Amino acid sequence: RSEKDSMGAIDVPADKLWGAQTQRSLEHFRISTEKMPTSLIHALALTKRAAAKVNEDLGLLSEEKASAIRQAADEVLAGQHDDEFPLAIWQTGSGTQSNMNMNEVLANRASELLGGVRGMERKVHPNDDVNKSQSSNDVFPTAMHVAALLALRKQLIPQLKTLTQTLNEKSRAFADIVKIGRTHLQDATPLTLGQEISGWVAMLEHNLKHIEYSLPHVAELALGGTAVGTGLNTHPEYARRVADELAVITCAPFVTAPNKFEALATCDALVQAHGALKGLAASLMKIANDVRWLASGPRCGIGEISIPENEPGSSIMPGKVNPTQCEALTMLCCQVMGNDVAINMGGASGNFELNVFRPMVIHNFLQSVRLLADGMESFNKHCAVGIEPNRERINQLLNESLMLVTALNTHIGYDKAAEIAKKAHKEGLTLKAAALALGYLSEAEFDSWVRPEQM
Amino acid sequence: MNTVRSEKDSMGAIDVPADKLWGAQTQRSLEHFRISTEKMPTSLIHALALTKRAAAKVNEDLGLLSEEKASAIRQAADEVLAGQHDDEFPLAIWQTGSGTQSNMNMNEVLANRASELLGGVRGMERKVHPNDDVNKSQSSNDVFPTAMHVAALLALRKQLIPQLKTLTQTLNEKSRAFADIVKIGRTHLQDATPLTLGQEISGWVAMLEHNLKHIEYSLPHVAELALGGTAVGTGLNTHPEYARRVADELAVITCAPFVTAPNKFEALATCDALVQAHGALKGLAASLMKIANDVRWLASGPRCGIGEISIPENEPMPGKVNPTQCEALTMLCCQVMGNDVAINMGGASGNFELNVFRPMVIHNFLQSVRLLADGMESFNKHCAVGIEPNRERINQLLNESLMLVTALNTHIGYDKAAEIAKKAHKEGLTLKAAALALGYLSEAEFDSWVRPEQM
Amino acid sequence: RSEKDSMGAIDVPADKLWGAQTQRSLEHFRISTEKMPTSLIHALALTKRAAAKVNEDLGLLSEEKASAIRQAADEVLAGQHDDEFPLAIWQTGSGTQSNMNMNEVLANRASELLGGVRGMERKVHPNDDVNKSQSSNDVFPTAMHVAALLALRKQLIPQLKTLTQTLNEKSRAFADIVKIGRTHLQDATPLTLGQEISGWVAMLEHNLKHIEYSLPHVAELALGGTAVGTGLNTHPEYARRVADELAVITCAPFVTAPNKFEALATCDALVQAHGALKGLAASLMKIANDVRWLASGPRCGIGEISIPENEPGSSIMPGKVNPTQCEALTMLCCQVMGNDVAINMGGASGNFELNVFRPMVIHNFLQSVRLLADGMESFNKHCAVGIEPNRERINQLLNESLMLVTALNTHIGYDKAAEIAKKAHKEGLTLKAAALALGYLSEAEFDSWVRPEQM
Amino acid sequence: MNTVRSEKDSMGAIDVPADKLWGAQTQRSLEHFRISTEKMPTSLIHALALTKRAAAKVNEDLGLLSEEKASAIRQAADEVLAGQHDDEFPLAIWQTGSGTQSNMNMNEVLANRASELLGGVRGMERKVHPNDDVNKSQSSNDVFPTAMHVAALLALRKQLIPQLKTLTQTLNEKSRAFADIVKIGRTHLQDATPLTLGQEISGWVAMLEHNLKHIEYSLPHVAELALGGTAVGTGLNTHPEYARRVADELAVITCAPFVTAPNKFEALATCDALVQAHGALKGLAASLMKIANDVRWLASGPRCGIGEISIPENEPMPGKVNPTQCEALTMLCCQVMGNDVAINMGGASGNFELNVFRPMVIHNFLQSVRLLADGMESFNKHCAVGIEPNRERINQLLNESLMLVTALNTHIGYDKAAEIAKKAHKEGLTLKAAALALGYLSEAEFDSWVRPEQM
Ligand SMILES: O=C(O)c1cc(C(=O)O)c(C(=O)O)cc1C(=O)O
Ligand SMILES: O=C(O)c1cc(C(=O)O)c(C(=O)O)cc1C(=O)O
Ligand SMILES: O=C(O)c1cc(C(=O)O)c(C(=O)O)cc1C(=O)O
Ligand SMILES: O=C(O)c1cc(C(=O)O)c(C(=O)O)cc1C(=O)O
Repeated sequence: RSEKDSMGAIDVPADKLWGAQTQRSLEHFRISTEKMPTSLIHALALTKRAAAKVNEDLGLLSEEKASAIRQAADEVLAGQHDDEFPLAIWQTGSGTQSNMNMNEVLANRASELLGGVRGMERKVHPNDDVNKSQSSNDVFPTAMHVAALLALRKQLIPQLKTLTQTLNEKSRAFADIVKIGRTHLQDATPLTLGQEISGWVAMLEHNLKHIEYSLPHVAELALGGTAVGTGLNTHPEYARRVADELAVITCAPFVTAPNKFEALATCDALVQAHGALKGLAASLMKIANDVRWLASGPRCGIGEISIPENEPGSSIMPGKVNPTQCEALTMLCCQVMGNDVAINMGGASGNFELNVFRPMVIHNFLQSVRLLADGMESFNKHCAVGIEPNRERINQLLNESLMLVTALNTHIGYDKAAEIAKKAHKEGLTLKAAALALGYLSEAEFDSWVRPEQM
Repeated sequence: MNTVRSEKDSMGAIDVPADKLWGAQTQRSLEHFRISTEKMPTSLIHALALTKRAAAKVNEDLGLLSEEKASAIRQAADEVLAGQHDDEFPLAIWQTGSGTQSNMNMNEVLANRASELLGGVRGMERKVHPNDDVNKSQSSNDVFPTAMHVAALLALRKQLIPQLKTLTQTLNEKSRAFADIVKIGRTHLQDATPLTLGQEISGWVAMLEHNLKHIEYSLPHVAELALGGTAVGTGLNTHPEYARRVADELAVITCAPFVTAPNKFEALATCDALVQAHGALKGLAASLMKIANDVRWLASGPRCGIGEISIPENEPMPGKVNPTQCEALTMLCCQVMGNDVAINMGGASGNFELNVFRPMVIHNFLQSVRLLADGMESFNKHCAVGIEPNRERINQLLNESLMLVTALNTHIGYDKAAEIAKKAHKEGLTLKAAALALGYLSEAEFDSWVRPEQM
Repeated sequence: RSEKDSMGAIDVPADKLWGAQTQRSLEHFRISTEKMPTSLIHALALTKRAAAKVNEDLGLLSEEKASAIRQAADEVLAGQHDDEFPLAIWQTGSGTQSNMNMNEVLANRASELLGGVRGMERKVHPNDDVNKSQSSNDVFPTAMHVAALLALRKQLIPQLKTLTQTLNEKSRAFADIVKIGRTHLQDATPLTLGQEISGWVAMLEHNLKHIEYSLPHVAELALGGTAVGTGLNTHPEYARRVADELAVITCAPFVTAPNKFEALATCDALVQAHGALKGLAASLMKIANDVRWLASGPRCGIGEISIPENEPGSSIMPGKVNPTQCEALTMLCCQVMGNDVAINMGGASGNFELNVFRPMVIHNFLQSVRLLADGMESFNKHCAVGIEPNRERINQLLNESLMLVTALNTHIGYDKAAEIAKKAHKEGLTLKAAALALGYLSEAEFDSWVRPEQM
Repeated sequence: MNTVRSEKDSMGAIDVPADKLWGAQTQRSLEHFRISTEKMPTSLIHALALTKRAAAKVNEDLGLLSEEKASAIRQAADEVLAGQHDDEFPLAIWQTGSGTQSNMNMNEVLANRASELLGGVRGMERKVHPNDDVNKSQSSNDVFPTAMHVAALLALRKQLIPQLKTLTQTLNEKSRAFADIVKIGRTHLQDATPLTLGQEISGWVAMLEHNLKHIEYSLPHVAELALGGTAVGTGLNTHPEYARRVADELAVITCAPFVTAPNKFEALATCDALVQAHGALKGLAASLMKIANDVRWLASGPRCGIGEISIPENEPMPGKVNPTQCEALTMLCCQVMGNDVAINMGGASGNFELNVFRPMVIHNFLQSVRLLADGMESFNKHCAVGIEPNRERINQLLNESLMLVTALNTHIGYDKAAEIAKKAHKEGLTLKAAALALGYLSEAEFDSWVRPEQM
């Protein structure tokens, strides 16, 4: 088919709904393989849908066109036009290409929906109709916040709660299992496995509130700011109304940004929101490491806990259960850390009225959310729910450490108690064996004094 | 002073300069960790002293310390706080990851000094003891983390925040003052639709206001103190009311809302509160970077740049005024960005019951606070308060741009307006010149029609 | 179809060539959307091909099977089986899943090629045949280096040279155009546009040698190290031979790693090689920024150069040419910076005999190469080749700056010359206008003294 | 000293402490940039002095400076180098991005001191002048970059490299010593096939050897000096032989292969050489992090960890030996990682003819060199030289593992061997116990067949 724009005409694949501007970009921005993610495409479609409704309400668009555009939008949301967005993330910094991609796809489809044809003889026009009362400048940032807030609310937060609930049950289930504490990787005083796990729980609980604190700023929308933030060429009620419409159809508390200049010139809300995410990544990294070290073995590591074997193993090598879910989680955590740096440089690089590092910022942000959400779900289902204590190993280690000598101090002078600890350590004996051989006490009184369950 | 004093510890005797208040352990660390030049920050030292001062008071209250010994330790700490012993802490940041060595440094200095205060002498025949008295009811494991938060919270509340509010106020005043000044907008570095200088500056204001909220949201997690958790978090070897009492004392003497950490395992095993708080700081750094850049580009020139504004020339090519304050600010913003990565790595590396990357983490965190607070204070007083518009240059730019043709649309139609824009662009003429050459309107009409103030 | 392994049987989609282990992973590692990139799949196929050949040579594999496997491998290289590798990057840290994915696909296809069927009744066995004399431990790292070295040699380096050649021609073409230099964004002494561009050229030339210095370490292969690096269960000549085979079929100087322990336990070669890449990213970022700032305008920026308008523009807004290729390049540069951090954390996180952060490291590495290579190509073709000087603007600015007063010093006292500079600056006049009004000289002698083309 | 001295510059007169050698400009910077506590590194100060010393000699050689004045400046610099004026440089790192203020600091100190050396007095009636004499034939723009490379190259060659070679030698000796000690391998933290301790350590050796080469490859770019490029790189206002001559002088007095930069525009506009050199350093940091971690995990215990090796206990829970040197090393490795990001951001931010992020960049670079050099020196002398194997623990681990069953295959077949492994694993028995319980072999046969030394 032959589609055209100001620069003239250009042939586009007949079976496609996109136009000339999308085709040119497809030839000018052939960089790597990353394209806009589905969540962003949906957010962009939702933004066009709400814009169509409000424009209709203000009498700027005919009902016939308004409804057709919204219908084409719903088809995108339904997953009917995934193959219609071939543009790379590495395009113009404002995301203008992707805005045009949606305008053309929506206009062409909306034409067909009105008994028309796709292309040059279309009834609905991409710029004049679909992009009415908008600008690439304020539409893309809006799409970014819609996608981000929805991903955080719908995917990340629920998965975070679920994982916490599981670990919380585990904490309670193992509340009485006393184990040897470790600081600097060295044997220290005892604590219960339940207490150790409760530490992971509190970490996740704290992260949740931190992530929630970032939502309000992300809920602010640029729509209405127009080209530079002044709102020139828009109805005074447009910005507030469109924010309302979007809130209504997504069930999220979106609001119009109090300052459009800040909304257009920066990616601050995302730079901040992502800070909470890298915070979550550091916490998960620690939890994952504890799990895999505690399950290390089966014979030459710590082996205090056991996790489910998900992958098939060698017949001649029973016991080697690699903590794959832990390896997948730690890897994605490193990724979030890196994504943060990319976002920071982009967020700090805005100039004057517009920050033009947007596609890259949203690409990294959405990926982090995806990684963290799916990562917690997988870790939860394929590992966390199955954490079980190797009670024997736990006790063996507890009764093998010299750390329990403390209980004896209250019943025998610091030096005498420490005296048996020196012998046990030196001779390679256990505290009891050394205590009995040194004749400092009897088995009966020893056992009654060294009460690990009493801290 | 060449004269030494023989001090001793569990490992034996070692020589310490006679004129110094530290002991055996501090001397060993000093000789074992000769790494680089970074030592503990003055703020951290003072926080450690405040912690010991509070621990003493409460130990006295619980009758664990003799009133005389307690008051002595308390008085010695106050001298540290008054800046009388800044030279008594020579340990490098690069020491044991728990900060144990610096805890001992404070214990030894406080003991040797309290001894003298009790009519005693410093050294191995001191009246007050480092471990038995000064470190009573505490652990290196829970003391350092506590000092970290005390220092962090106070620096944020007393240094960072006040400076942020001040810069914000200044920019807000500038915003109101230049509200009527219309200038050319710039998107993608290209000329764009007009906006007032006041509106552009209001964007910086909103950025700073948003940053304040984010910083405020990170405070309650930092206010949580680990004191009471002892070695592994269980609180073994501590009076049940200690944690709460010591946290209350701290709150009282600092006037900061400190509270004991609900979960001590999370407090000892991680630096999560700081990883998250620093996330807000790197956010402020990204915003500051953008503001500083806008300021220097807008003041670039004097003849071959943008030159829309003028900034105070603070140092000794006639009109060549380098934006030095802007250069210091952008440089420190990059530092905060790198500091975030160092903090993230340390935060994600906790193992079991204790995170041993603490000195490095607090070192980077407190540096970022100093950099941001002082940077904003400097930028504000040496640049921000004196920003002035170059009204003539601004107006010259507006009248030379092709972006004002939009005002002609309603009078002569879009087609003729676009023709004028094209002519002016192709022939290197101003909009008025092109309009007149074509004869589409009179100069009087142009002057009455194109009013940039109605953008 | 029903495929099975040690854990039992599992149904796999009939029209697919993968087996049970791939199907289980597909259900256990449902994280995000990133899969192994084509270049890595090819490298893995090439590794299996070379392994099959050598195994045949050493008499470990029958000619019938050896040749069939190599044939199945060539089909993968031919792009016939892209849809056969559905595994996510976020899998087991050693890349075992992906190794099994290739073994199963290759075994199944190799069976069909031998008149057999795919599945349980296959003639060629994934583990026993395709993975003969190998381990997931030494195969994945080998695939990583093959993919990395080939991407650097075949894609990155050629694009780097091409871009340099173009800029080099430009430097030469503009060798005589004198322009105003800028330091701190302020007007400074003059230099030619050719000189400024030659700076970009030297930057690229230096980067090339830096990238070349990293190749030798990347050329070292782990194959032969087997499970822990000892080479247990392998023929002594295996490692060297397979390295040779791989060198032969790829035409790259691959060699067997001198130390297999270093090869297995770390990702050091990549951490180092990537360091050169982030170095290249910082250089490109600077070059891209200079281009877009120099082309800023058309009327209110610098506008010293003009670049090609690739995207269609508004009829009523001629002149607004957004530097899109520059925006795409700067965005991907920020990405490489972030990718480096992720790679660093992964490369630093190895434990004992094996680094298990591999899939994430190679994912980031290959993406950086792709971004940089395609980024330079696009920047070159759609921008660099079209850089043209706006000679008029350049001269206007040159004859408008006060910087030329220096030429007068040699003909008139420092103070007198500076005297006219003060007037020009203060009155807003040009150096000549001020010089003539101040009566310090005549137009003739002025023009003969102020020779900008003589530096 | 309360007494002041009146010094003056183009901006006027200002009071300087009478007891100090600096001047008016240094005093203004001191009062305008009160930011944080970081000042120029001693190494950088000395490099700046070396640069001025060389500039003087060559200026004398070209008859641009009077022999008397030249020798005086030269003698004053030597005092700085001898450490006699460390207190004369109070300027913060956070100053003008070109490092102009610190250049002036050295000019003023050198002038005031050279004056006295000529029988003159310091102050506004000095015999030697800061700008006219000490800064002769130079520019702040080309002097600071030069000082940066002098400092960088010397620190790498005299501090970093020697320490690296020393640690490598030590580890190599340990490798040869423990060559016969067979231990259990670990992949994914799980027990794996055996390897000798010497082989595991040889991996650390090869890592360090590879790092040395990478570091060496980055040196020639750092050896390139910008001196001669002047303000914008053209070399305007300089004797044609200056650049080469001054570079030769520097080379002679330092014995380092310094050479003038072939392209001065690349030298002034970027910090590329340092961005690249630091890339090799972050690589060494990742390797060191892995080695330090291996060491601390391998020494973990004494009863509930791995405990395969023992390290020197350097400071004053009997056998509880914290791996403090390991903790300092890992902490500083995270610092180098963050420093790389700060350096990258500054390196990527050059604008036109000059990069004004220099102080921050050199600050981070020299800190990384200090950290790595001192860290390796400390780790080597306080840990590495004393690493000893716990032969009994090692052997206990081997005999308790299921990984040795492989040796039975050739004698009793794979099926029976796997059965023994399964039995032992399910019932918590050693391989010998399971083998004997089944009656598949005699204890004598087990002892003769399973020889871990033949792994
Ligand atoms: O990226 C573009 O080319 C662009 C697109 C639009 C739009 O979609 O309408 C607008 C606008 O009219 O607001 C402005 C710009 C711009 O350059 O700033
Ligand atoms: O670094 C130390 O050596 C240390 C010191 C103390 C202390 O404060 O005395 C304690 C404690 O009893 O809480 C714990 C440790 C430890 O190693 O975990
Ligand atoms: O990841 C695995 O499950 C794995 C796979 C293989 C293999 O492909 O053969 C081997 C090997 O025999 O070398 C070892 C391991 C391991 O755990 O280290
Ligand atoms: O920072 C400065 O003020 C400065 C100082 C000098 C100098 O060394 O005197 C020069 C020079 O002539 O090379 C350039 C500059 C500049 O602003 O670009």
